[PDB]
Amino acid sequence: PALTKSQTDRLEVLLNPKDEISLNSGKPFRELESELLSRRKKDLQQIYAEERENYLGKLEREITRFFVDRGFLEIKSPILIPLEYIERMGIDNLSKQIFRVDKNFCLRPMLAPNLANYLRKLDRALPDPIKIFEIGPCYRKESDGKEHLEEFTMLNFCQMGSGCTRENLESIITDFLNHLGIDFKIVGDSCMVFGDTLDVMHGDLELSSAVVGPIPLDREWGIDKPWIGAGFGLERLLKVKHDFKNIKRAARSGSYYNGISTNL
Amino acid sequence: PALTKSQTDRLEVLLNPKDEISLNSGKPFRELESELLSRRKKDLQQIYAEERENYLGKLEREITRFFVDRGFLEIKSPILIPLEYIERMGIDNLSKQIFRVDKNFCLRPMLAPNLANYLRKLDRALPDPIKIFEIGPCYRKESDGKEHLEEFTMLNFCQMGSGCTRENLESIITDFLNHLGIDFKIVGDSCMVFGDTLDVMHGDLELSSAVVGPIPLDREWGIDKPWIGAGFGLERLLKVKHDFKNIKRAARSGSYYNGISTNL
Ligand SMILES: Nc1ncnc2c1ncn2[C@@H]1O[C@H](COP(=O)(O)OP(=O)(O)OP(=O)(O)O)[C@@H](O)[C@H]1O
Ligand SMILES: Nc1ncnc2c1ncn2[C@@H]1O[C@H](COP(=O)(O)OP(=O)(O)OP(=O)(O)O)[C@@H](O)[C@H]1O
Ligand SMILES: N[C@@H](CCCCNC(=O)OC[C@@H]1[C@@H]2CCC#CCC[C@@H]21)C(=O)O
Ligand SMILES: N[C@@H](CCCCNC(=O)OC[C@@H]1[C@@H]2CCC#CCC[C@@H]21)C(=O)O
Ligand SMILES: [K+]
Ligand SMILES: [K+]
Ligand SMILES: [K+]
Ligand SMILES: [K+]
Ligand SMILES: [K+]
Ligand SMILES: [K+]
Ligand SMILES: [Mg+2]
Ligand SMILES: [Mg+2]
Ligand SMILES: [Mg+2]
Ligand SMILES: [Mg+2]
Ligand SMILES: [Mg+2]
Ligand SMILES: [Mg+2]
Repeated sequence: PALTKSQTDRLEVLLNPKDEISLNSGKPFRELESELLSRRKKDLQQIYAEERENYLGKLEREITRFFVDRGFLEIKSPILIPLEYIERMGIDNLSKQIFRVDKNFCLRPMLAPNLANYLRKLDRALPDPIKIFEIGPCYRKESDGKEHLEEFTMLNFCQMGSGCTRENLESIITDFLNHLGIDFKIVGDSCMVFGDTLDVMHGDLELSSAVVGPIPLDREWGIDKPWIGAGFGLERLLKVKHDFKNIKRAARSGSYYNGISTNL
Repeated sequence: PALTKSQTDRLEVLLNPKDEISLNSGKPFRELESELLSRRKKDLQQIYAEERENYLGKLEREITRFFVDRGFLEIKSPILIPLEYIERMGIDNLSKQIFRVDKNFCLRPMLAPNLANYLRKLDRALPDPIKIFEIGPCYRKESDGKEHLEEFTMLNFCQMGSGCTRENLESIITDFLNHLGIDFKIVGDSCMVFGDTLDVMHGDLELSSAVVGPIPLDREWGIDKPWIGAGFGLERLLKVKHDFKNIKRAARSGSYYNGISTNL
């Protein structure tokens, strides 16, 4: 007969983009579920036998090699940060998205404040230009949606000193996304923290916001040179690469492994 | 003359294990500081020119390759977890160490609960034995000490099914630490969560606690087979490898890069 909402939801959990299965063909739920369970067990068995790498971990390692090889220093900075960094970033109290931790701390919603501190400090020791990047967890309270996670993974690369032009920023973005095989376009947008941005779009999906400094916020962080930077969501990159319907397939999760349901 | 406490503290920040500099030789602070600042700038310039990899990131990648190559599946699970996982792990309220997040959540203090869930789920799809591991951030409130961080990085590997003997557990630990070049011994200890442990010691420094199941806690997590597992702190491994005096040299930080002060 007809599938209930609970039944369709279960089949959607077990369905993957490579499948060609109609959920509403009239085939009974029991047979659709059994077929998809067999395909997903086979998929996980193949990963276990032949690959064994996590998609988020593997992508982080691929991105790390790209930027290290192009002269950027790899940064690993705190995830648990002072709440004061939030007001100083100019987040007047979307401040409602912040996860607070025991009074004076929060989970970082972006990598920029820690990277600003590193640019300032490293400019006292390293030759021009200063090039650094970080990949790691960031946290925002979000409405339920197909493109948002409350725990996600950011890449932010940035440069300070010479070479900090719009054309060089766009060239790095182009080489990076060409390396990953992802088509894109650049559109102007704006945001409360940085002002005008160059948004990197794949269709209607925002992969990145990028910024050409200086901006007035620089003084609050001791930044006094030209700079460029861009932030990318790794789970959004994986969603494009693997054609996932929902970004949850790509997230840190106990519910999916490399986009395969773990409820088998 | 004589160095103040503030002056000695500044020189200790700038000193590295490879140096052979006496702080109390009678040389004036100004010359000791200038010498150490020049050495550390040179050190950071060399990293920027020739390596560019972060010690924590590089060690995570080295460990990941070791375990993937030995048949363990790489896991990346949530860092922000339900507070309920804490009581169910048998942490009666050292429960005082937990960082709480907005009422019903906390920062994970260990990887075991998420890995227990993965062992249970994967046993329905994968062949015996189930071998998995994770590396990532964990969080504990700690007293100030030379061997503790409030934000640290755990490795936990584990196995469920056949082969889950004390001798196989000790053999994996031995191959792993032999790969890293770190000498150790095994001593019995106990802990509130798991009961008897095999503690992996380098001198008086605990590198790991390891456990041979089953244990009574298994029922609360749906675990019903023999299992073995071990948890290691990556910053403690780096402290041994690089002979750091304080584990802070090894931590996620804005204050040190690969053990070199960023306050230059
Ligand atoms: N909640 C989230 N989940 C997953 N990825 C995210 C999330 N928030 C931001 N990102 C990713 O981080 C990048 C940089 O963050 P930025 O602050 O520019 O996001 P944003 O402008 O708020 O994005 P959106 O408008 O889609 O909410 C984004 O372009 C996106 O790729
Ligand atoms: N606060 C911390 N900072 C750095 N590493 C830690 C910390 N807590 C635990 N570890 C590392 O994680 C491993 C497994 O955690 P476990 O719960 O066994 O620690 P523990 O027994 O509390 O250690 P300790 O007795 O030194 O506090 C430890 O053997 C150690 O290598
Ligand atoms: N997450 C962002 C992605 C954009 C990247 C911009 N930031 C950097 O690249 O790093 C340091 C520069 C400069 C220092 C003076 C200040 C300040 C804040 C940091 C900024 C978003 O569009 O939301
Ligand atoms: N951090 C630890 C390191 C010891 C590792 C043991 N844990 C695992 O290896 O993983 C899953 C097994 C089994 C499931 C039934 C239960 C439960 C909790 C998880 C446990 C410490 O000694 O503090
Ligand atoms: K499909
Ligand atoms: K998550
Ligand atoms: K996952
Ligand atoms: K020394
Ligand atoms: K830290
Ligand atoms: K560091
Ligand atoms: Mg947003
Ligand atoms: Mg946007
Ligand atoms: Mg944006
Ligand atoms: Mg302890
Ligand atoms: Mg102990
Ligand atoms: Mg222990």
